[PDB]
Amino acid sequence: FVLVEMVDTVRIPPWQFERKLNDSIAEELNKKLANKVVYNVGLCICLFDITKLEDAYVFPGDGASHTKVHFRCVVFHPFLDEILIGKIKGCSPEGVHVSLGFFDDILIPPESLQQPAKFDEAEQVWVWEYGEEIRFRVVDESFVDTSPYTLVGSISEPGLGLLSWW
Amino acid sequence: MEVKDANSALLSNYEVFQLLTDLKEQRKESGKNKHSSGQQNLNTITYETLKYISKTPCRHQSPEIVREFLTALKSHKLTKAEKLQLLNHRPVTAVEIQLMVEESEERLTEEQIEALLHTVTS
Amino acid sequence: TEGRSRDGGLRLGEMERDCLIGYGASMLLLERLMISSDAFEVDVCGQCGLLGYSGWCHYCKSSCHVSSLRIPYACKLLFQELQSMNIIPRLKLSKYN
Amino acid sequence: GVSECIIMGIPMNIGTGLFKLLHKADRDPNPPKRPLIFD
Amino acid sequence: ADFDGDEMNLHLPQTEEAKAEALVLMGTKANLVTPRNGEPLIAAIQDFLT
Amino acid sequence: QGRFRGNLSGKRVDFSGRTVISPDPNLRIDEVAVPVHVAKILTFPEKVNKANINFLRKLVQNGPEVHPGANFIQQRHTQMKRFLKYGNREKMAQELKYG
Amino acid sequence: LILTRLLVPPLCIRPSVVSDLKSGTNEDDLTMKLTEIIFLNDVIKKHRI
Amino acid sequence: RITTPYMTKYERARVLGTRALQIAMCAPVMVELEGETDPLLIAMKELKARKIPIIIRRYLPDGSYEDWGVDELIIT
Amino acid sequence: RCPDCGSTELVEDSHYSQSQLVCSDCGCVVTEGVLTTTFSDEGNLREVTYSRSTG
Amino acid sequence: LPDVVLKPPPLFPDTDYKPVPLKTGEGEEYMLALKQELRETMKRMPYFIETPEERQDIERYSKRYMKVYKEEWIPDWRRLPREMMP
Amino acid sequence: KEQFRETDVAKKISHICFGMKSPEEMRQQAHIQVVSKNLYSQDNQHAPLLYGVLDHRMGTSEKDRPCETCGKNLADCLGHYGYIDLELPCFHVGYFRA
Ligand SMILES: [Mg+2]
Ligand SMILES: [Zn+2]
Ligand SMILES: [Zn+2]
Ligand SMILES: [Zn+2]
Repeated sequence: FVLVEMVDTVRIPPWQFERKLNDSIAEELNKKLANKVVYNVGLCICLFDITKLEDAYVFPGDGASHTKVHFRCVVFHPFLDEILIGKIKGCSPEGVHVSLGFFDDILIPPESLQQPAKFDEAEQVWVWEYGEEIRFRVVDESFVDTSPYTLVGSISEPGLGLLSWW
Repeated sequence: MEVKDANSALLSNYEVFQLLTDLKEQRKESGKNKHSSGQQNLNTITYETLKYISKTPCRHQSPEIVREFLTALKSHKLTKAEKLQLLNHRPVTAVEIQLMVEESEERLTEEQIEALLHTVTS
Repeated sequence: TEGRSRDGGLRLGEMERDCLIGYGASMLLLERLMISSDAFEVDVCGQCGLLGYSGWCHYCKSSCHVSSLRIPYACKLLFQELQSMNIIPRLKLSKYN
Repeated sequence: GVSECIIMGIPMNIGTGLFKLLHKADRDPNPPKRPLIFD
Repeated sequence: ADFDGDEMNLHLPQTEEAKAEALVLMGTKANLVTPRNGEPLIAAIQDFLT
Repeated sequence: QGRFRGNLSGKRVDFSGRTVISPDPNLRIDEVAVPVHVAKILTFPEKVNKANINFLRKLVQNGPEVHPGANFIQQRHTQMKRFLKYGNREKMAQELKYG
Repeated sequence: LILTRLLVPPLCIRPSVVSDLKSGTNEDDLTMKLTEIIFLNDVIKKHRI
Repeated sequence: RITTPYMTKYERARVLGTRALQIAMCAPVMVELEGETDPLLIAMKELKARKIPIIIRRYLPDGSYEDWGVDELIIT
Repeated sequence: RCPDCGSTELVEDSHYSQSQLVCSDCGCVVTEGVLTTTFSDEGNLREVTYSRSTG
Repeated sequence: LPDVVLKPPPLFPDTDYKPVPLKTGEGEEYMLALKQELRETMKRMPYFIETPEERQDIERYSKRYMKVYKEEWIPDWRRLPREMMP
Repeated sequence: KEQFRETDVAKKISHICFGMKSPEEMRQQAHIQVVSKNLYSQDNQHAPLLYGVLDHRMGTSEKDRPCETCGKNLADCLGHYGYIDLELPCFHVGYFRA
């Protein structure tokens, strides 16, 4: 979770003029930045606040109200060393499928660093004994449109001990 | 649609929880039919993130407690990431600070851990 | 088209454009000569300044800088003919603000 | 110029297009910012 | 015009802004005088002067 | 007849007519008489709002045959036009949404 | 400034009319000029060979 | 404050056109129209009543600007 | 056919100098406007046959 | 008359002449090895200025352990004009 | 889950920068190479040839035959250019004096 400064040109139709301008701007920014991943930024959650809001122009075309709004919004982007607590939403032979609680099913931990008893035989077996912890390692983003996802990240689970659960 | 700074200021989970609660109450007090039907992903992401934060011990927090915790940890020369993780996780056990918290070498000193536990539990 | 037997429309000649300019009606002239006559939406790439298709630039093999733009169809025909004459018009787009 | 505005299909700078219009909407410039507790 | 068989054109705008600009700037009551010398052109004519 | 003079500076448009003139002193100086036949061809796009809804309803109910009326209806959600000469015009008038 | 490739324009600039009334078509002069240019290129290549 | 306080005909035409385009798109009315099915008539009534929520942004050639309200300007 | 109801009773009828496809049941059009060549270009365009254009 | 072609010519037409093999000997191999050594030792040279990294995520105690250290040559400011001093 | 991309921007053209294209840029912009001086086939359907003039990969000009590059009709097809190689270079008359 981190704040991101953005500058957006929001278009409000004329039938929303009776509403307050700031409230409608916040609603439009939330509707435009909900469950979406900005490249090299991360998955945005919602709008945090609006810092600068300049004059509202009206163009000779559509005729709506165009406002350039400077705002700060919260996004989910670790700092390459953040510790998280997720739940195992599946498991593949090449790696377990852990998902943050109802947040995003995109965490794919590679099983190549635990103690030498690592294997997944497709029977949802996590690991042989001697709330699941997660150590983000690197971020990675990709595009979608290439003809006329985008966030997975690598997850580490070192020899943390885990006296509560093996 | 360009961004100015993706790492402007790090914030803990308490600010996110407060923002989610405020947005939820403003939504339930100003619910619109067409605005909701236009994009329903907003309600879903807000509700699920609020539920995830509720599953965490992030509750029972206040800005005064966060300020006191920050002032207490400022005397321990720790970095911003360590105190951020300690605030977001609220470790009740010492082993969470011993092994899970990074930069453990030359930082634990086997004596400061008790003070860290007493501060995080207060 | 031109003729009445060909189901043609009237022609706002150069003198009509001069009169509309003298009156100062910019929106009326825009509606007559652009909106109601040969309005079209083309795709222009913001990197090389060339014309694309279906939101894709074959020149740069990318589609991130391609944006839609309203234009008279005669202007697009002129741009294509000039590109055929090795006179390449490079359009540098920008926000309306 | 006016000729390029007519050719490209944009409103000309002369006439009614010399100035711009603003909407007198109910707003508040520089709204109060949420204070940051962690920073 | 002289009503001797001359054909005239009639256009209908397809925009409210264009309609308003035509009614205001090109209004008949607002263009009763020519900008050349200010002399009024829309005035009485034959069978009205007599 | 080039592109600049024949297709850029001066070009042909639609929604226009050409007819012979005739005198009529019983009309104001800012008014002009339009034949019924040409009036049924040249159409104006009016947007459905809270003010002229009951007027556009009657215009649609009249149909393209009666002079006061309309010819096409473009929905707000979908841009598929609907011709008023076919189909039940009463249902179309009763299902006139804003926009 | 010295051309080695010729940019043949799209079909939007060169309209093609299907005249089914006779055994023929209708193509603009640019198509004929490009055909003659390609024919001259082929003739030059044949003479070079 | 240095320009002419009178509202020109071009500004009048543009303001009326913008107001008619807005009202045609289900904009709120502030003059309590009485059976006016034409948006331009409603725009003219709002202009005569001086209730149009539009502020003209006159730009100087060098780059400076100034805001003038419709109710602040003088109409003819 | 009709996009909403699926009726395939689309009839070609000439409007006021306009050609379009419309269904007789719901009066909804599926394709309006037609592109035709002008005689101004017809006299300029030259003829090409299949044999000469094949070799 | 020239015949008509249905497919465009190949993007890389074949040629019956092949490039002459390179010269052999101890000299060419020594020059190759020395050029490789220069490539390897010239990137670590202080004259090889790399792109300055920016936008650090966080500060950590291991920074001093991962701090890149490299000696920097001191340019002779007597010969160089004054406009290049930091 | 989903990547944030802008749908449409109110882009306004600022200025037109005229210039010229190198022979490599002509190949890069064009889609297919026109090498055959002929345009039509030998059958009886009256269809055009491939890799020649009037090919439908460089746009369309008939209401029944759509473009092959982009799957759109005539009203939606913007057109595509082609490049033709010359054995010997020629002076460009428009720039000849220059
Ligand atoms: Mg006469
Ligand atoms: Zn490009
Ligand atoms: Zn139907
Ligand atoms: Zn095409």
